Amino acid sequence: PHFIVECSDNIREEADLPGLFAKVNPTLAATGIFPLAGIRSRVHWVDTWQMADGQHDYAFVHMTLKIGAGRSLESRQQAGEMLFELIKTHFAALMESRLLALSFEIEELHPTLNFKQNNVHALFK
Amino acid sequence: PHFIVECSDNIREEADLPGLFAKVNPTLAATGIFPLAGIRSRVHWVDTWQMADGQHDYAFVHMTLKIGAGRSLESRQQAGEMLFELIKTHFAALMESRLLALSFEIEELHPTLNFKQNNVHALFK
Amino acid sequence: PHFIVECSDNIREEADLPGLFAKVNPTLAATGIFPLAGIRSRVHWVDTWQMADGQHDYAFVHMTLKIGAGRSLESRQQAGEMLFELIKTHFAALMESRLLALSFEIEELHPTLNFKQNNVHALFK
Repeated sequence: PHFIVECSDNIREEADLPGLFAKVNPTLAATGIFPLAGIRSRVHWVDTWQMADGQHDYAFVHMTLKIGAGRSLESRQQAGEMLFELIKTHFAALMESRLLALSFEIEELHPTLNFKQNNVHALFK
Repeated sequence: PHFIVECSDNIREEADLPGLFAKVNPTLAATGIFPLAGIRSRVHWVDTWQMADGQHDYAFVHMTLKIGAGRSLESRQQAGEMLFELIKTHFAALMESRLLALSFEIEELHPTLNFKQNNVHALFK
Repeated sequence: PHFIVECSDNIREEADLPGLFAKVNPTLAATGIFPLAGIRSRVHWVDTWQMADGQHDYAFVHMTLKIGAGRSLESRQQAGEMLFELIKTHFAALMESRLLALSFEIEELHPTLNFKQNNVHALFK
């Protein structure tokens, strides 16, 4: 699965992305639907943005979990809530001290137009 | 909504993204469809790219607007058209003096696997 | 079409993205389905990520081809295979030598909510 994050760089230090990944990876693997050698978490920092009217110090974090097609809505609905909870908890200190917007979405890769070649599965398995 | 821009860094200065965001944010909100507190506009700069044949000084801007599921196709169509007119107008002096490709598409976020926590609503509302 | 890559920067020079793009652009064009003036290839470098367990020096390359809607699944399939064959070949040497994960998916743009303005078609034509 692909866990992609976009984060305004005004919160880059405090967001602690390494620490969220450190938690996210294992949490998804633990569900048993997702293989740990397949989990790929990364962030794209943003230096130029405009949230709302740009009149305050606004910060945002947008997250996408792209997964293989086939899991049931129910199974996705539940891994989502579970992961949203973890995310919420990771950013709680921040949400209480500054203006912050959190958004998380789950999408599926194309059922057949999907290609992969990954040698780390060998390490695990 | 999420207004996500990808821009080649050869026009990073002349493109004036901050200036585009200053006009897009208020035009989305005035449509009466998107709450100001929810608009997050951002650019991701690209330093390595190849357009066509890589034979000239090509520049490009790719824009995606991701919105919540549920607006009627006709709403979305008329909003995309009025936004595109503003965009073109914004880039008109560049379209005039150099090689530029503008592309814009509107995408819906998944209808139920969409999670959020935004405290800036409390400021507007 | 849009060929978007996300690359972990631990293989930033070894990956030779300019080299992959140099091959990718002409092979999309040689199909007769994708106009040269229209192919935009670019990479988003990632400086913060976690693959798997974060235990070793893992690298990952994720690629998305986004094309306008309406092509048969069968053409998309043959363009997908043909191009995964060339990606595999481009990184075969890194693969032999290190932990690496290659992923590639083909996605379509909305059939109608797509807007564009490109003055480079003029050079072609």
